[PDB]
Amino acid sequence: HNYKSLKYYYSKPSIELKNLDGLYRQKVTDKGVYVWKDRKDYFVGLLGKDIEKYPQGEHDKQDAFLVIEEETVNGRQYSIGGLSKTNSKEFSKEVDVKVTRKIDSEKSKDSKFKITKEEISLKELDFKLRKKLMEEEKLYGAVNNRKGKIVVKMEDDKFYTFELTKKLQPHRMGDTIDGTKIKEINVELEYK
Amino acid sequence: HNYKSLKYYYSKPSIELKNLDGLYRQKVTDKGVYVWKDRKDYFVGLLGKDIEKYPQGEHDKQDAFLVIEEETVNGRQYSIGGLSKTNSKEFSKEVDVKVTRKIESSEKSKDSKFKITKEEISLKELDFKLRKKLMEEEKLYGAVNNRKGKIVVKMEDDKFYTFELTKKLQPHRMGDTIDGTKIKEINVELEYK
Ligand SMILES: [Cl-]
Repeated sequence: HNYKSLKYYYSKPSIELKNLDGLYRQKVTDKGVYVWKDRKDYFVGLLGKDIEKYPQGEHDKQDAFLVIEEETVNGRQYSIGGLSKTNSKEFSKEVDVKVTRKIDSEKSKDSKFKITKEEISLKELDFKLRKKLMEEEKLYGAVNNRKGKIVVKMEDDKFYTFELTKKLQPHRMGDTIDGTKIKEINVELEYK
Repeated sequence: HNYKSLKYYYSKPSIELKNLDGLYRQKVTDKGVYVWKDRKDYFVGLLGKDIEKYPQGEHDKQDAFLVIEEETVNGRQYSIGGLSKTNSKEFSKEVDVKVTRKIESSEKSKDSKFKITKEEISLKELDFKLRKKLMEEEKLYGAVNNRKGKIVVKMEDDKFYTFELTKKLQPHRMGDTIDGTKIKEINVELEYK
């Protein structure tokens, strides 16, 4: 069912690897990179426009946000996208999280969310915000708790949306945005 | 570099499995299905909307268009998308292929035929078979500059599907399918001499 796949995907643990010891694109014909830190290696899938940023060879000063998928790829644990430029300097910013709840009228309450990367993947935003919602707003706690959306709003009013009724598309996991320009996060939940 | 990867990728052999002996989705949490025919197994990734067509369990009356990627997945040869419902009966259709050359003005065109064997066909197959025709008949990826242009699959209702030749077909599109009986014409534009 749609519920089980959401619940058991977003309940998975995540690994934040800041400053990889390395990430390596072996072949121009493959769809991923070998990444490693502290003697732990993984294979990361490049299934969107992110493949264009990592040509054959090595690339340094990079971060990785991992969610270990069910597939074993090239003998390693696998994750899709979540790659980004490592911070140039220390950066930490708390943004407001407006959680509105349509029932039919509505109920809302504010919370905060800690941003720590200058350049951040949609994968990370998506996964961490859903986890926050699973823990605090009963997201995917019952078959009926799956409708709504997460909106990440920028200072120039551009925004990014995550539909809660389905998993973030793999081709969007490698997309990144300027963490320093995230203005606010608006969440709408359409369940009791 | 990009040119090299296009040549390499579209030079790969394809594998057409009509009426799979099996297609099994192991977990609702995974991103693919095990497929097999005539004692040969493979794992096919579901990285687009195609994932919604194969819930946990087994499925039959399916076809698979394979292109083996560099990645080994679950200890098997891996391909992305290319799944479709098998033909309900014998089906064939000859469709025109118009090839022009823009060098911004498209010159004289050469017309050829392309046979459609399936009722429901994946964008992966159309894309891969059509580029292989071009590599063989129009020097596609035969040199550094033979990579610009586009393949356009037009339907009866004027709606169309486009493949940019300067890059590989996006993985999230490989599993999308269209009605093979509704395919009207194939218009190709090559931006090189
Ligand atoms: Cl493997």
